[PDB]
Amino acid sequence: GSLTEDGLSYKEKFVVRSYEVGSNKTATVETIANLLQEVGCNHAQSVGFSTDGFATTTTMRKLHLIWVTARMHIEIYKYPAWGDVVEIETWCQSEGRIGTRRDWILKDSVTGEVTGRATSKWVMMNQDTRRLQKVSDDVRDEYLVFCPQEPRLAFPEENNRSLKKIPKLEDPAQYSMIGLKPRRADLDMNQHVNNVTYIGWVLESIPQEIVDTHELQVITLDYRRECQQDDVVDSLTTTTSDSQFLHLLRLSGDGQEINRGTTLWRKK
Amino acid sequence: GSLTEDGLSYKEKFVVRSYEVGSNKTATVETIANLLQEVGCNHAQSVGFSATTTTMRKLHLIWVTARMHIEIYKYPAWGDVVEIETWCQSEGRIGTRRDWILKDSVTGEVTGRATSKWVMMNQDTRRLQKVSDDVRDEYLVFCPQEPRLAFPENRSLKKIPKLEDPAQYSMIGLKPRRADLDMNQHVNNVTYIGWVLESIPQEIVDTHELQVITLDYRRECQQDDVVDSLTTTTSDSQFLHLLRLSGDGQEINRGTTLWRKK
Repeated sequence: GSLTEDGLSYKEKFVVRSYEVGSNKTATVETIANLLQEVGCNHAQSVGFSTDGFATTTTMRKLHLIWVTARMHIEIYKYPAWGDVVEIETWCQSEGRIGTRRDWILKDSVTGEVTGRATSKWVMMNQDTRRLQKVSDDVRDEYLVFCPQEPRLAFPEENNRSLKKIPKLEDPAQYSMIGLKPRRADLDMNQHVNNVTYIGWVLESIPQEIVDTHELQVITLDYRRECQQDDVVDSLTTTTSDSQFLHLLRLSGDGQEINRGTTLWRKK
Repeated sequence: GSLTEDGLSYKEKFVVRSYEVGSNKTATVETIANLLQEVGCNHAQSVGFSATTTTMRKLHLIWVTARMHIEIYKYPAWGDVVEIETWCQSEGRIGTRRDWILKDSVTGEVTGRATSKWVMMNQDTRRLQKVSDDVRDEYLVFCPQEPRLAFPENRSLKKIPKLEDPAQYSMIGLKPRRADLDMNQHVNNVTYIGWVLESIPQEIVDTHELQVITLDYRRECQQDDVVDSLTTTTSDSQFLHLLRLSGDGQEINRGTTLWRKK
């Protein structure tokens, strides 16, 4: 991968692997989200944040802070096939002093066709206390020069789906998958549950019939609180409709919300 | 990746990804196993497979893994390039074998090796059988016919005993999610590696590196099955492992691992 000509975004090509695809031999959305992470990380490295930390800045490393996803929104028009090459462009932008966004555009590497778009919002956590905080001025100042100054949005429209408020699912749920637990492969290098595991857990309570007949077009996921390695999660889904669903992940042990989201599916 | 000049082995380079590494920022053994299957798959495709010989398809036969054995000297770091060379060999009527050698791209030093044994299964009945002459003779043209052993000495062929109840350690009630399924909706062979390792104490994983894993595969975990992972220390630290389906206690894997203090 490499920085683009203006130095303010990063592009990388990925060849879709055999184990990264589902039953129609195209990348799963979990694969896509993992590639979003990888190209984001490689972006951070390209501008000088070394592999001694998980895309953290030098102030973060000093203060024992790590990055935490607050929201992920992914829209896929076409999933790349096994052995195909997808090119992903990514950039970071601050929303004043209030928000920190990373955006992505996915393209067919050969034809240049846009095949998907994504965006994300970020906060930080103290790695020791696990307490969340907003990105600080001292942190942002370490990468602001590497970011576009005029607005650059994967989803530019006012009131677009990416910014929509997600309601809380009300019991009873229509569908559930109970007792999901992380294994070691689900952990990132910081020993926190990786952000893509929550996407998988949300999708686990989608009925097989939908998965067999439909493709996921949109996922919007808020991240309220982390699942720790010894926690157990229930995934709850209700139809709100294309087919659309409302999602809630919560801890088995007390019912504490860890995520809420929505998904939009299109018949194959 | 590409075939080598003689057409009898295949090489591919991988850049180790952020989500592929553990707490020491080096590739996990499940990452290694994933890269092994990927380079395997690319090799098979490069020699014209889809993987079944025309004769296998006619007789509704598939290859299934009987054993995976992995030995790692050094796990590649985040962002490092690992080069993997793989080849296959016929083991006459018994089955076939796929071998791998892992190298540091930069130094050319061998950082690991692996070997897997494959047996023929009827896709309908799920019963194992021997390799027929026709299947053998079709396979051979893709393989070095002189033996080429990643493990020439060995631990890779050793018989593994069945763990006796009670187990020292356990992780109970493991279940696959969708990401664990392959394109045919069977559980991916690397998932079973993860499940074996889950019953190793966290204190061992935090302070030791896995040097060797040997894993026999007996029968599969289906999508709706539930697995218990059992471990007992047999010793460096060495462990004996058993995966069984908890609904009936049916064995699906047995294995051993060897760990060295960091």
